[PDB]
Amino acid sequence: SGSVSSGQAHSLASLAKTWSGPETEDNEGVLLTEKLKPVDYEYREEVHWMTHQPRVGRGSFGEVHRMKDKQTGFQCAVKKVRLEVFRVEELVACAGLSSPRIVPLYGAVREGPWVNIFMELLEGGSLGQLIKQMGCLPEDRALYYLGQALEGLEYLHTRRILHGDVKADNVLLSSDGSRAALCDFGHALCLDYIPGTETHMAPEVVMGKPCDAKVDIWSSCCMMLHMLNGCHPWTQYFRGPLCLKIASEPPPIREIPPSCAPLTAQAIQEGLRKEPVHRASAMELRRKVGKALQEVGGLKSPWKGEYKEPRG
Ligand SMILES: N#Cc1cccc(-c2csc(Nc3cc(F)ccc3O)n2)c1
Repeated sequence: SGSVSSGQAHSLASLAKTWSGPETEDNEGVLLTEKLKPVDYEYREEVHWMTHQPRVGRGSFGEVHRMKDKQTGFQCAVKKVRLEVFRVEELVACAGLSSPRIVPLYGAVREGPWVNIFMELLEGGSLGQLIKQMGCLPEDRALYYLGQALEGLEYLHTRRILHGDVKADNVLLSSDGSRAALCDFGHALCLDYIPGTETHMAPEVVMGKPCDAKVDIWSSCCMMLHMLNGCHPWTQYFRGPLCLKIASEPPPIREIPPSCAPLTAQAIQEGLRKEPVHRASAMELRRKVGKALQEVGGLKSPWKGEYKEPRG
């Protein structure tokens, strides 16, 4: 027996809130696309759907896999999360939102102490995977992707939603590399913040100050440094715990490659102001990034091909 239904995002959000003892096989959830089909109110791994192939990635609180609905044959992505680490915000924050810059959820189904979150599969892979493959990305492609991420952030921030862990591993690419989109709202907050990836955390985060949407802007510029250098900020200069260094050192603008053009360096600096009051908004930074991209001649580099040496 189970209570898995087909429905809309608001219904899934209401159920998710009830997910927040002895481990059960309780099966409940809401599927948001007709391509994933409950069978007699159940939807269970190995019975109605299955994972296959190597891991597709790591996500917040759980691993991400390719999966297939056994009946429909539909392929999508799934993140499996233990119930005790599941954050409800992942299934509430984007309920009723739709943007080309946000990867759509396909639903979520609990099975005992596991929550399975379903999402559109993007064959282009993550931006993190691209950086690893290519060593690092040229300035024009980096600006192009940062701009699209910022477009997604504008959409969220106007709705008082913090993404909470903006980084290359959480930005997915279309099959031809032309479109980037934010995914993974495990650290999201509808404006207590649960910090994301240490290297990308803003000073106000490590200082335990009230966090707002500016946290995502600092993260996005750490992601920009990652694209450009091929490594996360701080890591090549510092050793152990980074929290005190983030709070105390100058913002990591020394990691901007000397080859970057003036508007590029300026944009990164504005997104990395230590005091969030002085830090650019998504709206502001997106405009600056667009001008920076125009000033280097627009997007010209092919999305793959030439390995570029990262900073050693
Ligand atoms: N498709 C795809 C793909 C490729 C590489 C990484 C990721 C990725 C990174 S975080 C991530 N989270 C996530 C994936 C889901 F399927 C459902 C909820 C999620 O939060 N996925 C997805």
